[PDB]
Amino acid sequence: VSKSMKAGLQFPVGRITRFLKKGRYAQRLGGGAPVYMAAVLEYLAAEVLELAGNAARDNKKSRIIPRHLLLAIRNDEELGKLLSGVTIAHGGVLPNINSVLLPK
Amino acid sequence: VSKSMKAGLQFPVGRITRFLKKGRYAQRLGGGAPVYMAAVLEYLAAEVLELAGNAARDNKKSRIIPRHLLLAIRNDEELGKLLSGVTIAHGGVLPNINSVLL
Amino acid sequence: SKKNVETYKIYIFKVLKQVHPDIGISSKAMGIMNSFINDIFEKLAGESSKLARYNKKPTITSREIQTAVRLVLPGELAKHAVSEGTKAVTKFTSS
Amino acid sequence: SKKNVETYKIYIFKVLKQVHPDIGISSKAMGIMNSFINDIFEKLAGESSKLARYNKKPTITSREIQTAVRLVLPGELAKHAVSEGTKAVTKFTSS
Amino acid sequence: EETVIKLQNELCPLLTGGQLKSYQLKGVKWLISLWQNGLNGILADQMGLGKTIQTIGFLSHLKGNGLDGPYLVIAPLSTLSNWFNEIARFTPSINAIIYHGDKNQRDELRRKHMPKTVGPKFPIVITSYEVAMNDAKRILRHYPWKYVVIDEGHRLKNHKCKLLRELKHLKMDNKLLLTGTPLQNNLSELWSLLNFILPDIFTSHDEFESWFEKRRAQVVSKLHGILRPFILRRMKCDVELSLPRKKEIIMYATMTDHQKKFQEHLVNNTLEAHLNLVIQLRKNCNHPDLLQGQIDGSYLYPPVEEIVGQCGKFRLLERLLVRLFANNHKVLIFSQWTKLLDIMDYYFSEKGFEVCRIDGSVKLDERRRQIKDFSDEKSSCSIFLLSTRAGGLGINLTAADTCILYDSDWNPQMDLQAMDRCHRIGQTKPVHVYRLSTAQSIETRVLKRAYSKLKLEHVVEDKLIQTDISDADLDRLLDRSDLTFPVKGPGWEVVLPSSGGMLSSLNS
Amino acid sequence: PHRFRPGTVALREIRKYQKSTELLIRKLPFQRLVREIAQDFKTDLRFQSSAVAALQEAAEAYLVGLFEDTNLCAIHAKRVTIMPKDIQLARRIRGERA
Amino acid sequence: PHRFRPGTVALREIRKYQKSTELLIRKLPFQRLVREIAQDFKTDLRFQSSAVAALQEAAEAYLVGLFEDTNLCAIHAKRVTIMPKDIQLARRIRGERA
Amino acid sequence: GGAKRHRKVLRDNIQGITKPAIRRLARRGGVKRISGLIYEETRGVLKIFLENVIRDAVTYTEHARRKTVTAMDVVYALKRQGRTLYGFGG
Amino acid sequence: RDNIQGITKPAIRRLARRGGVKRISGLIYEETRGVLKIFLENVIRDAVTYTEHARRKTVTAMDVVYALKRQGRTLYGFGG
DNA sequence: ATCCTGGAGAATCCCGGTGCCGAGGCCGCTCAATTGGTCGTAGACAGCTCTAGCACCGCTTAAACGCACGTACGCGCTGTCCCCCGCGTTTTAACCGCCAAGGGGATTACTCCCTAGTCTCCAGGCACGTGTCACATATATACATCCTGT
DNA sequence: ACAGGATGTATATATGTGACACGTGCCTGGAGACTAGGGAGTAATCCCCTTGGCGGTTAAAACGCGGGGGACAGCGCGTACGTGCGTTTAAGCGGTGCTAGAGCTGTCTACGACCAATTGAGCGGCCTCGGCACCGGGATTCTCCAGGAT
Ligand SMILES: Nc1ncnc2c1ncn2[C@@H]1O[C@H](COP(=O)(O)OP(=O)(O)O)[C@@H](O)[C@H]1O
Ligand code: BEF
Repeated sequence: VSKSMKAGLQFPVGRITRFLKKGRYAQRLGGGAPVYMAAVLEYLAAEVLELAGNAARDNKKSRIIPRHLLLAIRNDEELGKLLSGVTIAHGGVLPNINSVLLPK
Repeated sequence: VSKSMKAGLQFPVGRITRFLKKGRYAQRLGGGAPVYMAAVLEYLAAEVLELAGNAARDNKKSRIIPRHLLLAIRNDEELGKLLSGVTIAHGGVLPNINSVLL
Repeated sequence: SKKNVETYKIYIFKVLKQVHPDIGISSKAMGIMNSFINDIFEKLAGESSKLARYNKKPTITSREIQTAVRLVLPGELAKHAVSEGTKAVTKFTSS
Repeated sequence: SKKNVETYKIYIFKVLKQVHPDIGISSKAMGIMNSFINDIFEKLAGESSKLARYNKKPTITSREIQTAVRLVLPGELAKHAVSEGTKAVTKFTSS
Repeated sequence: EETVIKLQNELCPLLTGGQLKSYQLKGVKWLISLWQNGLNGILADQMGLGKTIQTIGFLSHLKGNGLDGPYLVIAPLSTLSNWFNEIARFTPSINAIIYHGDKNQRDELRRKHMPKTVGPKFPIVITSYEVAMNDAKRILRHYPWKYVVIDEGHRLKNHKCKLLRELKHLKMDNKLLLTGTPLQNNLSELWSLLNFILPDIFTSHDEFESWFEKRRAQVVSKLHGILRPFILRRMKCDVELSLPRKKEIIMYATMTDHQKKFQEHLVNNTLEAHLNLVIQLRKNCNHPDLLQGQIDGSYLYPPVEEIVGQCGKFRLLERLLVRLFANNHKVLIFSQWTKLLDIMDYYFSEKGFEVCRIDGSVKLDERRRQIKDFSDEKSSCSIFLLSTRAGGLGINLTAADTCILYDSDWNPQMDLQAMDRCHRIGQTKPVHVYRLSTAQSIETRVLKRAYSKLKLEHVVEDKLIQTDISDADLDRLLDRSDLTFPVKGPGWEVVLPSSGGMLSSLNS
Repeated sequence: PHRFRPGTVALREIRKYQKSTELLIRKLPFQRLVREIAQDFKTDLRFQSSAVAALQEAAEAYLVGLFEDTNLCAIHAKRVTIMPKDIQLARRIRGERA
Repeated sequence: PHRFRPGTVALREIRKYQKSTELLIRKLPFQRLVREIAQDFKTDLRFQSSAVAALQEAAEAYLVGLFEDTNLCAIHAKRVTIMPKDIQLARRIRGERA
Repeated sequence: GGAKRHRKVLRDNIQGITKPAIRRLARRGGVKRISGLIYEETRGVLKIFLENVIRDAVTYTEHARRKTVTAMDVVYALKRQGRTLYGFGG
Repeated sequence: RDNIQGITKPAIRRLARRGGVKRISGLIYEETRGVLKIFLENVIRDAVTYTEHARRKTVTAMDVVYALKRQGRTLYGFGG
């Protein structure tokens, strides 16, 4: 009898509803707005976690570390555009060297 | 008496109060918040208009034009920092050429 | 006695186990994911509020959230998020 | 029948005549000044709302507006605006 | 006859080499009386009647007695050349200069021919609309104007037009609005003409609106009587019997299956998938082959056989052309858009038929040269392409014997002035008007709108139309012995020049 | 005749276009480009003249800023003439990815 | 002995510091600088250790980005060594006025 | 009587930004000498910027269920991308 | 006083190596110190304003996160 | 090889008349600002606390600092030759002028169904204690990589 | 060009250990049901505003040519940067002790939303005249020139 189970979404619908009501972004909240929000957030989290898991499996690490998150974010172009200005703590930078700097 | 005259401000206090209440930025609005807002807006407008009038008198023009506004904004470092990304329509850029170019 | 902060750690772990059963996540990565999700939620809520105030509409419906998603998320991310949100809204309003 | 948009044109003209009696202003410059004032007002209101939501305070007082002014306006502009706002609030609460 | 001649001599002394007709004499006498009483009038006649002749006689008379003042002629570009030709032919010892060309050319012509002060040899300037509009504030404001004329005064329709402002900046004492169809599309646009010709008689638009079923007849008779002393009018059929009458035949053609599937692709929005909506359906009505070619991107013209047998009434068009070639008579073709003219010119050059086209891109010298070679007897040219906006105003193509309108403008007065370009003074053979219009399309709506507009100008069977015209019906329509034949026919309808329209309910 | 050096005419043109403060791009081609780019996203979209004017003003301001940064890059490389690499470097530093 | 060229050691150092992903600035001098800058604005201000760590992380990320843009500027000028003019140009293009 | 082919296919709308226009823009910017490919790269960058702004404006219009792109939508789209326009803004 | 010199030359060298700089000039260190001082001044001013708004005497990590967000650089992991 | 001075020509600035359109002053009014009362909830404030920030002393060892070098790189001058620029010519497209049509923005009367607000309830989620397994550290070890002489 | 040695780096294995994940009490937030009202969905009008094209003209755009000034390739240098080593000094980890300050809980208390009437401020419209735009012209300045002195 839960909205998250009815909508087939893992993220909580009631918590997002209460957050939107507390933030007072609108005087009246729509019925389908929290479900849409939960779906979008779940898809984004799933994409990021899948990319981070692929990066961690490529590095032969069982647990995802912030380094894997930053690598997956910088390697991905759409997530890189969505998350350009953000900096990840203990993530470093994407390893890349210019061709002019490398001796040929 | 009006709130603007009561607070000694030329900007409308009641109109700013209505705007802040309609925008619903908060559930309740204090009494001094609209007066403070009107004072800040009046000071900013007075500064910008003074700079624009100086720029217009520099060009021997009695009317303030968008070019004068843009010159006054870009010449001042404070207003230039506040309005850095602002692009004023019908207004060119600062007249300046690099020394290497000459 | 103490405030119980509300985080998506359990839901992030569930989504991870759904997409990657064997791969785990540390505490720092979990906190980073929670911060990213909270930032995206705040950004989309603010964009939906701005859209509602622009159109003089006190209510925020799925249309406002879809527009905010199309505005914030770029390209394929926005398209897939819109598809997922529409599917979820349809499944919610049908059942 | 028609919407009467609310602009600060009369107040901008009054302030200009106060600071510069002989100098006039055109319609384009008046519209640019009105747009600038509206943008500053919207920015400061949003910053005050964010400050109120950060401190879990439903009410916005002169302190929130002063903090938003100190955050948005840089340096001497912020200092002079804070001084003017404090003087105006004192004159309002005294009379 | 002799009294008209002697009156023409005693009124207009310099007018030699030509004789004014009885109606022309009456019109020029009316204009002289209007000048005497100082009331500016709107001289109006049918397109076939000679409007330039009465005005040129009036100007020659004004040059004769009294003083000789600066005279300004504002008219379209394609008619100022004919105006200069007629002022050189019908009026010797009278100077006239064409004020048109580049800035430097116009400036040098001004500084050479006309002085700053008044002069006895001051030539009558004949300029265009755009030239005068651009040079009024710069040059024309310095020189006074005792008498100005504006040929094709329908350009003065809009009351907020910039030409009105540029003329108001200019100072002129008397005016003369020359318009073949003084009344136009909706209502009260003539008030702008009335306000320009008479500023005090019609000061505001609300007054004319207040001027405006028995009371409807009362007010239309009242406005007809009010417009009587200022506006003169004569028709081609009532005053003279020397010119053979005209016959208007709306030749309907069924929309071909290719165009049918085009139209269904338009209404379900699947044309672009196969390979506003009003302009698209109109382009589908006339040569949609060019529409699909320009949306495809091909640089080469489609096959000429495919062009003629693929879409449009082009088949009925070719039938009419071969019938007229067997008839040995020149033809005039008017089109609304230059693309239709380009397609027709391409087809005619593919077939080898001699064609001359006059559009806006054609300059004044080429326009005059083409008019001259088409008005010539040795020239084997029979097909002449024209545009309804430029080539359909003020030109006298009398050598032609019939006109065919592939398209019809929303304003019926434009199509009327275009079809009456061939039927002028001196047309010996009877003229026929074949108005092409695809059947069961929106061109029928355009024709209905044009006829509802013609209703107010006059006040001052559908299944038989649906079918395609057969060869026997074409032959029944080809004969010219009736002008010197039912009113309705299969695929064709005869327009009643008096009254009537497609929708008689709106016409009444 | 009088044939000026390529420097003085360029300086006069720079001064004239910095003091003019008007629209340098023609309105009709820019409107055509805007309509084409809009139809590329969604078809049957009408445009307001003031909206097209604002788009043109914003595009002119952005291109003027880009030319500012490109001239800075070129002067930094001890070259008077700007080159595509200067524009690429300016776009990369400004954070405007392709 | 074995004396490497200035290039291979620099490349090894670049690879090591790109793969390390840790804090390169010492914590105590950075904390001293942060406390001094804070006292410059307002006196008697205490700092949380996590706040100082976040400040250090943000400063390191910003300096790494600035060095990225400065290396881009230097390579654009056909120079391997970075120079103060490169940093000034990067700051001017990024819009970070002094 | 020249041989005819459908003629004068319009030069691309990206080519509508002509070389003198880009030259005047560079002069206003403060450029003295302009290379050859500078015009083409400027056309490309302008196309990208217009694509972004027009996409944002079209999204704003679709949110309002309107078929016409007004000036306020363009102003909001520009404000989203950082560049604020005060003149045409309401 | 000399706290700006606390950021030593090896530290700036390591930062440039992580960035990808191969050779560093001697005058780069002072310019980098100045830029870092300016950035820290801006961020610390914003954080101190945020702290004074809440009537607190201790700068919180959330205040620093908000100050960095205001400048366009959002930091993840240290928030909260 | 400069090094000052000379004159014709294209460009630029100051001054005079003007008219014209956009800025500026007036007025009936109507919808929003203001005044009087009330309330219950957000806020200012006194007090216990505990927990996290600040200061110091001792060993240490990794990191910072100063110096000798020699070698790779920033930098100034030179020859060029090829690409951008200045100008007569033309041609071609911007635009302002004009026109009918009609898709589309805004409003108002209505209603109805979506949602705010409240009492009750109980299950999902968070705080705390905990054992283990992934990852960090040390050591041996085979192997890839760089600098020099034959 | 290729063989070989010193250096750094990749690799398999043993044993911590402290951080990740799982079982549990419960409590505050999530969930079910009814209700009244204001925000939202919707049919019909219309009249301002957008679209498409023609006529033309004229300033802007475009093709072609000569040369000269700038981008670029190559070389000598000498100076600033990098690398390795003895040394030292300040970062970091450990341990304790103190207290200013963050946070929650109870109690009012002065301050802000709501609603009824209203009456004066600002937005809507037509002059209307003066600051501003375009123009012909004499005057001044900038610059291109081939000369003139040494
Ligand atoms: N009196 C006349 N004698 C001979 N031809 C005449 C006469 N009057 C008019 N025309 C002919 O009429 C034409 C000139 O008048 P027209 O062009 O019809 O005036 P508009 O075009 O303004 O209606 C010429 O062809 C001319 O030969
Ligand atoms: F007056 Be035009 F010749 F019809």
